[PDB]
Amino acid sequence: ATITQDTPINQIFTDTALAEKMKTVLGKTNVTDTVSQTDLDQVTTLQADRLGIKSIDGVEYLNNLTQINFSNNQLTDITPLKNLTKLVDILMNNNQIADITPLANLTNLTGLTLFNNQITDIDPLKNLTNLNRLELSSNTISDISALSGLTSLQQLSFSSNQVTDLKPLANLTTLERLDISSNKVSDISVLAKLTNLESLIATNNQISDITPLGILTNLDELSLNGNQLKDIGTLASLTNLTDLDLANNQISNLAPLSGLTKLTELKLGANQISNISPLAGLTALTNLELNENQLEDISPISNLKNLTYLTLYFNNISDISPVSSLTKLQRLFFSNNKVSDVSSLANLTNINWLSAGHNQISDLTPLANLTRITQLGLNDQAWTNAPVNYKANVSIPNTVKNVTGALIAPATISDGGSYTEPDITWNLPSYTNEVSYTFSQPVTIGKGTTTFSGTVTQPLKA
Amino acid sequence: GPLGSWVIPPISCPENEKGPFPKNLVQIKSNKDKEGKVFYSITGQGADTPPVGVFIIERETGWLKVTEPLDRERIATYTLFSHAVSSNGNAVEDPMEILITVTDQ
Ligand SMILES: [Ca+2]
Ligand SMILES: [Cl-]
Repeated sequence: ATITQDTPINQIFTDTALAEKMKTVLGKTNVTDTVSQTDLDQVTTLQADRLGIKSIDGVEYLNNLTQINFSNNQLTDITPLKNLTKLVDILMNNNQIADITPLANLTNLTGLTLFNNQITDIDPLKNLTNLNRLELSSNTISDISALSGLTSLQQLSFSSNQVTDLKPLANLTTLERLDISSNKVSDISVLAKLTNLESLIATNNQISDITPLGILTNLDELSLNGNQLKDIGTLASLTNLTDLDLANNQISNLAPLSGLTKLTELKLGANQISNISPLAGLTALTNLELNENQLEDISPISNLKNLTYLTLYFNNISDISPVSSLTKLQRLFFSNNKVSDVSSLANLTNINWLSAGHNQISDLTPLANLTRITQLGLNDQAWTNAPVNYKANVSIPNTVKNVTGALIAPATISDGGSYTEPDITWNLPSYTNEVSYTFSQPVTIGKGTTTFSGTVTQPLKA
Repeated sequence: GPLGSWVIPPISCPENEKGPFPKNLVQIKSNKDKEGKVFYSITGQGADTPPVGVFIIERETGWLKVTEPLDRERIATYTLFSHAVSSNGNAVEDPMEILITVTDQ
């Protein structure tokens, strides 16, 4: 393709925004300035991302292009690329591309990026057999049969599509990094063939059987977050794992994890775990997530000295003290537990985020010196005091203490009760099984601000 | 402030990363998700203002992802804001400030 004679830039590149870009690339000072075919032939690369480009009409005259970036534009038609066979790499994610037929004869392509488009039919990719990187996330693809002959692929992603059948991956043994997240996958048997895999991301699918992973011993990163896992016996084989995400499944037995001592990050939130003894020897862990389980005894955590990030929220934990030795902790989340005594938290001197809402916390004084706090959560505590004798007039000490050591006055007191520091008093004409009070006090520790609030239940004993 | 019911791991991303893109950084969560489904979004420089869409979040899962290789000599830190909503329309959280640090290759 060649322009017949010298033509104004804005007659070649009809797109207002591409014209301006080409003016700069071609060294001219105005869009109406004329350019020759020899000027056009000098352009070998083009960075034209995020410019609000709606058409690449004109690009077919840029014969020598080897690399293009048109990502984050408003492209639909990519017809002008059809004959640009010197193209080695294309970045074209975040457009509105529906038809990739113009890519079919671009056989020197080694990298092709097309995520966030409107692509359904990937048949035009079938002869692009030099591809080593292919990215197809967030399209409407349901058939990956066109991938079957792409035998040089090392990196492949098609997350956020409508794919059920992985059989076309069978012969792509060069694969090292695969992402199949958010598809319709239940059967991962074909993956047993991809023995060079180092990373497999497969979150948000319908996987229950992970036996095909057994011989994928080169895996260092595995994500099976949001599936239907229970039996994780196979993972014992994966001795190279450093990063493992198994959150949102049905796992109870953690014994297969006990030998995975290379692990630095481990996510087990939202499962059926009651026993964390198998995690005791995983001392290289910096991140550990254990939220939304059925934990009470967290003592096996005390050994994990390298932890900087830990979640424990939504469990049945009364005793938080096994965290005391985790002196590198920077973020700790334990909302929705049964913790009253936070004396051990005084040891976590590098704590920055402390989320402790929905516990049984009455006294903030052990936290007074934690001045590296930037995020704090102390809302909606609730506890029941040891019963006191029901009397015509009952008096109890207020036990709610701010970080300063001072008592926090009740916000409300049930049954028309009153407060005279330090005592809450009720006049009770007849027998009642319980009385209660609430408190709500904004508080800052360091630079972390929260409302320290709760409901205190006082059973009355006859 | 305000922390609310957000659960956010610290976020760093090495510069000059290899694909495939987009790549998962961290999964963001609101405790409001066990009392109904939550839907996530992000704002800020690198998200909805220039450079747009360097970072994206998967609406239903909270997975925060990076879409291209980074360069510490261009942008070394990004400040993002996450948002959480139900089925519904509310707003089960106030926005959370999210720092992302670009680190060594
Ligand atoms: Ca959840
Ligand atoms: Cl989780």
